[PDB]
Amino acid sequence: ERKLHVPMVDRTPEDDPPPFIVAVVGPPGTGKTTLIRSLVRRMTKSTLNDIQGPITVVSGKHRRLTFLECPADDLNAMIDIAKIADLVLLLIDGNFGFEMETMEFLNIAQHHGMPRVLGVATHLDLFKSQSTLRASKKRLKHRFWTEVYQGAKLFYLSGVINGRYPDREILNLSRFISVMKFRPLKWRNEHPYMLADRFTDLTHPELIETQGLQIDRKVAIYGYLHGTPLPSAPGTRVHIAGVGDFSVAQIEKLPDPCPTPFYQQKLDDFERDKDKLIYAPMSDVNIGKLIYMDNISPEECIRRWRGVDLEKFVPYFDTFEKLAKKWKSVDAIKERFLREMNAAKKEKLRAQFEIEEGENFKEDDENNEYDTWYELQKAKISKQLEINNIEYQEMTPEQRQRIEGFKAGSYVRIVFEKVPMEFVKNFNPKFPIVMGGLLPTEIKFGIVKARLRRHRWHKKILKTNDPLVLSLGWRRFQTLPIYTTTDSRTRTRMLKYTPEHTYCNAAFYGPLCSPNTPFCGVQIVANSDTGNGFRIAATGIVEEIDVNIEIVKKLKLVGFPYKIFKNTAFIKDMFSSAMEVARFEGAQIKTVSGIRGEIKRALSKPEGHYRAAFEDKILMSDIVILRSWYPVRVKKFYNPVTSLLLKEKTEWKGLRLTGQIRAAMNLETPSNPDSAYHKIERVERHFNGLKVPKAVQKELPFKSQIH
Amino acid sequence: RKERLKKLAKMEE
Amino acid sequence: KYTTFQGSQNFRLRIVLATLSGKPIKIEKIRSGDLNPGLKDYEVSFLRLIESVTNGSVIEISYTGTTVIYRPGIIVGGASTHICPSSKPVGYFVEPMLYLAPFSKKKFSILFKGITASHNDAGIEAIKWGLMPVMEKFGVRECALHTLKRGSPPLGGGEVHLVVDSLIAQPITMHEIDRPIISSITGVAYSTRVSPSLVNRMIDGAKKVLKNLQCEVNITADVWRGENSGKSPGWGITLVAQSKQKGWSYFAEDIGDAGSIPEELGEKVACQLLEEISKSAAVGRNQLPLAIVYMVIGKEDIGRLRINKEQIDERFIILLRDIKKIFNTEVFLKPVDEADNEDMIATIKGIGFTNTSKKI
Amino acid sequence: KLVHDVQKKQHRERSQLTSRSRYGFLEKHKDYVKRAQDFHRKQSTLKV
Amino acid sequence: FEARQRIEEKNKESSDYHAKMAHIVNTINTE
Amino acid sequence: KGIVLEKLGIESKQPNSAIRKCVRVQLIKNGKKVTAFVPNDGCLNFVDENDEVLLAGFGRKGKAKGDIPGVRFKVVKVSGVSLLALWKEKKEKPR
Amino acid sequence: KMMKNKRGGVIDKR
Amino acid sequence: SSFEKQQIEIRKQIEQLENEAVAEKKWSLKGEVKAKDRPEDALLTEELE
Amino acid sequence: DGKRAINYQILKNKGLTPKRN
RNA sequence: UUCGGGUCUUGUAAUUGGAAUGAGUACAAUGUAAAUACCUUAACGAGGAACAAUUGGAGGGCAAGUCUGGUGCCAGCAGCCG
Ligand SMILES: Nc1nc2c(ncn2[C@@H]2O[C@H](COP(=O)(O)OP(=O)(O)OP(=O)(O)O)[C@@H](O)[C@H]2O)c(=O)[nH]1
Ligand SMILES: [Mg+2]
Repeated sequence: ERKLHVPMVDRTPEDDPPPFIVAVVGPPGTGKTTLIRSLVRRMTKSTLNDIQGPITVVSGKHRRLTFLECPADDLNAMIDIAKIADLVLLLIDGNFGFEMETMEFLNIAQHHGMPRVLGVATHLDLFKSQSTLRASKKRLKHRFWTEVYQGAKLFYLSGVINGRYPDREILNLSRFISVMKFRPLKWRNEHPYMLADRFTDLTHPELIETQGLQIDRKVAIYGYLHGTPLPSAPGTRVHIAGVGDFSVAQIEKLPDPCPTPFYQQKLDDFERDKDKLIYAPMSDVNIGKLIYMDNISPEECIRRWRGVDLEKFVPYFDTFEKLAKKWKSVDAIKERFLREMNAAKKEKLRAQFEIEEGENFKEDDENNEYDTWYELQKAKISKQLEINNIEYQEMTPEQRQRIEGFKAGSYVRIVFEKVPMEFVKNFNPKFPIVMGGLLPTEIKFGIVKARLRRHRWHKKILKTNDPLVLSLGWRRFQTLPIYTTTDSRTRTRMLKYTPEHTYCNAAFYGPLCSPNTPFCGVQIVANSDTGNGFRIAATGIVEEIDVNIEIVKKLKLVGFPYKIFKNTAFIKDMFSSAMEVARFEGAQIKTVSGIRGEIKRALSKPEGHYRAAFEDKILMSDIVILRSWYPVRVKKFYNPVTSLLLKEKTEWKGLRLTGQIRAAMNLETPSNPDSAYHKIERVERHFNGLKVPKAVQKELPFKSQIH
Repeated sequence: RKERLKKLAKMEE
Repeated sequence: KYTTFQGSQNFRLRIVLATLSGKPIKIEKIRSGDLNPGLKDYEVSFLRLIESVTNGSVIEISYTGTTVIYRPGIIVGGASTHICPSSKPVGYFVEPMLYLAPFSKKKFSILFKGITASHNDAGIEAIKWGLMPVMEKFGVRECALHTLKRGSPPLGGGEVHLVVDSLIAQPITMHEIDRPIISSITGVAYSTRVSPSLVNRMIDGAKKVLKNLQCEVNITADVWRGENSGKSPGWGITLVAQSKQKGWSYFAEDIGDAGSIPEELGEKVACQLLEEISKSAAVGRNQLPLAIVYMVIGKEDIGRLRINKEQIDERFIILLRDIKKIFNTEVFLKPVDEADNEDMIATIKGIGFTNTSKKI
Repeated sequence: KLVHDVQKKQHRERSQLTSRSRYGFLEKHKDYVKRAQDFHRKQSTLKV
Repeated sequence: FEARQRIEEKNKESSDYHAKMAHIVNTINTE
Repeated sequence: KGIVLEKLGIESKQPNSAIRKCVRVQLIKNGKKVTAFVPNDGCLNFVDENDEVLLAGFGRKGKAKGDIPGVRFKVVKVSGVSLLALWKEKKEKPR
Repeated sequence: KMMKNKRGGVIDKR
Repeated sequence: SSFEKQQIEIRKQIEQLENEAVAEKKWSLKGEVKAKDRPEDALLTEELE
Repeated sequence: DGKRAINYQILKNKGLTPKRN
């Protein structure tokens, strides 16, 4: 049972898989750069300096790795590199212990599909006592075991001796990340994505001079591919994280810069770099063509091949006369329909019986596939994958480009137009520029119904109509969510806040993503004002997508009694005219005490008053209230964060929170004093005694009389 | 007495 | 408002594919050289139908009526009724619904009212026995087309309830590479307001032609009289050859005209079905576009269907060109190894297309 | 059984509007039912 | 007239909901 | 071990009724569908769709006021972590 | 009911 | 630049939203509305249920 | 210092326990 | 079990004192092949003694709240939602 699972699909090529991607993540001053340089120098026997941008090396005959030192204070970089990564070398200061950046990143990974996390602890050489050392390692390990699973192992790294960590511990780390054995995840194996390796602008410099350093320059992007075969026909939509949502102009594949030695030697075999074994560019050292030729008429196509409206349904036939004369007989279709003589009779009877039964009980697949419904499903998957394999292998140029496009691990360059000068200007190498092919559902806009809860570690709850910078799909954008409840599934009422410890429905405007999709939203992407508080604020999953919602806010009208009889009351101060009351006549009105009612007829001489009947003599002091609903609407704000376009690449400031603007404008948190609660103290009430009419009291008999 | 009566009702039912 | 299309060709197919894709289209020069240039009543009502069934779409139509602009939204469906104008019948107004049924946010319960047969558009029995099986093979299970009142040309007054409940996520990829073996010949011979003698005459004509074969034939007579038999009289027949092994069907139908001969129509449709058998390869020429669309929308994988060079025709050609213009999805064709015939496997990489409207 | 304390939290009792210290002690369901029982008692004995 | 319509629709919806819940609990018990 | 197919009683009205607490999962070593409890409609929220739940026996000792009979399984771990852990906010469900 | 529930529109001009 | 103009427009929209969100609520969006609080003779156009 | 040490809450991870004595 | 009965310095999120000590950290020594511990031990280390022990089980109550049914004013389901 333990080894069963939920069948999925592994869309990765057997043939030339790409370099796996390892993201080195953690707090700022924690030996992250040294860790990468030492890992590289172990795996390729070459000390390195000036590391920046994705650095791709090769391990073993069949593996190769892409290291990304993610920046140490950018929440947006954390989010997107965690969307894309595969192995997270998550690293921890030792003398200090766990840190908020680490916790935030771990949460992002957990919500977007956890990659193979793998923790390494540094600064272990500053412990004075080997006892505190041991206790602290054990505590880190167990807290880590809570976050990542249990038994997950972390590595320990004493001090740098010569700008490098000890060879033994690094050797163990290297072999582990050499037999890592990654696993399939829905988002990655449903989208195509790449992590750009090199960036090159493209315009003509005189054209730049003429336009005035403003024209939106063409851009070339070089890198491998991952996930799902990118369609090779130009003009697909790819979101570049933090830069915008573009569409590709021109595609082209190339020879990869660091081919695995197995591939290299197999290439040398077929035909009949050893010194640069790494790659850090961002650092320094026929019917078918007849079908699809457009300039040809379909008539021309068909005549050449042999040598019409589609609205009508019946296809084009010939004269019944010719038809019947042609087929007085059916022998030309009898084949489709269905001692030595005795043996032939037995064989034809077997054929008849095989047509009769056939694939009715052809092995059931079950005893064939080891009697485990999981493995049966998995066998279906694998058989489909191998069908794909052989059909693609059938033919070279089209099956590879026109049919499926560039599979994965195929080092491609792409050029876009209309890319901001700000991007090309402020682009520094230390940030990952990641691209993801979108989907139609993901290019449309509408409003999404999700369910989200306040993130358990965030100290404050989330008010409606306060902007939330959420991350969903490849995107990060700021929106105005509205949090709704279903009053036991009668209507969708807006709440004023977020339940402290449970999931409330939310609805908000923004780009659409397929249902059942997880997402997580923060409040402050700006490094400038983060404080010591935990950053991630909301987590949820999108349930459904549409273009509008019926969403209700409650409002009650308050009225006041001023002349009461038994069961009838005159209510003033609730409407403004007799037309108004007459529109509202016949209403379930109930008072604070809880006695039901209705408003019967609009009173005449006073302008708005009315007479209402209750189920009991209402007080004079009570208050009557009428429940009614009011439709609200969802704000259509959408402000997609673009830190890469920004120059600081942190302190992206968007819409401010309500409390923030109130403090800035020096207002007060509004509150009318009659809405507050108070410690009332209800005293006992002595009711008057009965008083019989004098008529009755005179008519009573003598015994049962008040003596 | 009322609290015991409620408790007894609960216990029986 | 971006992808351009010319002429009034395959209008419903283009609009259907626009909805399924999601990208905005624009069809210009609809019957420019006409005394009444522009659309027709049935096309306008078909756009009305699309607007009803979906949500959030935008339809722009030229004051000349010669160009139309389509910016789609998402499919919803729900329950509804439609009044098909008499110019075209309900089969014409149902086929696009057969395409868009099982990817909707809510099940389809649509009541069509109008005429229910014509020479150019699929009849009720045609839709049932000739397209529901294809959908079932592709994965949809609970699809049904009840016939409340059966009209006929030229007054009609017929009613059909189309119900679809199998909200799949995307059609299963298909693997059919072998010419099936016909098991039986089923048929429906219906009529409204005339003599069961006439219907039996059709039956005898068809069975007369088909006695040459040995496969069993069962044709059910469907005579309607009284009130729920619609206004005008009429008759028609529809034959299906069913391969029960994997559940495949090839069908051909027709309807009698004013002053036709029942036995003559019967022999015509019998020969006509068995013609479609001769030309066919795992699919009839008239079922084929449905099969292709379901393949191209199936999940990101290679599906295979064995077709014949006769099914390869200019209608197929224009269909595939429109599909490329919409989806950018080439279709690979590979000749079979068989030396006797010249069948070709059509191999299609269905893009990942998800029923992203359905709530969880 | 399986319920959070916050799920059992509390609900405070809002009091009479400030603009009516003249009509004191807005009435709630406990007090209404008390008075209703009393009045039913009186009606019963008068009918007797 | 509006009130008449509102009562009609509410009764229809409550009927539908009761039908659905009966269906679901029956499916639980028999499946 | 099972796969959550669909949550029954999403649309029921009174909260925390048995037909709310119920779901429907197919056991994977048989491909066989069976229904199963989940305490706390909150936990009903913690379990959503295609989730690889770990089911255990119910072993109820005495009936309740409206307990559905014939529902013998209870969900224990969802996508690999404990329902009580998630509910108590010790852990977080990893997608 | 129809205007309250529908969202998308048809624009007809002649 | 095009991005710069877009950010100018977004800034305008942000300013609008800020002032709107700090300003006073509508009589309708409040709760427990009273006859003098709300505008005179408005319900019969507001058309609520 | 610029380092953001983790909160006690998230250090100890006692999620939702009732009141005790 | 209801009528009631028995019995008695008890009750409190009330104030307040100066004491004791190891979890821990640590000169040193002991220990050990070498160490890390243990055992001894200078200077440190306790009032939310925040130096923040749990894992289960049972029951109550609260609203201008919500849902559902009724022989008024009630009953049920329930209540992080006023
Ligand atoms: N004592 C000790 N110091 C370490 C250790 N690892 C790293 N350091 C110190 O940390 C510094 C390394 O910082 P980086 O290598 O740049 O790691 P980083 O995350 O890239 O730091 P940033 O450049 O600020 O991003 C070195 O100067 C070392 O002195 C360690 O294991 N022990
Ligand atoms: Mg560094």
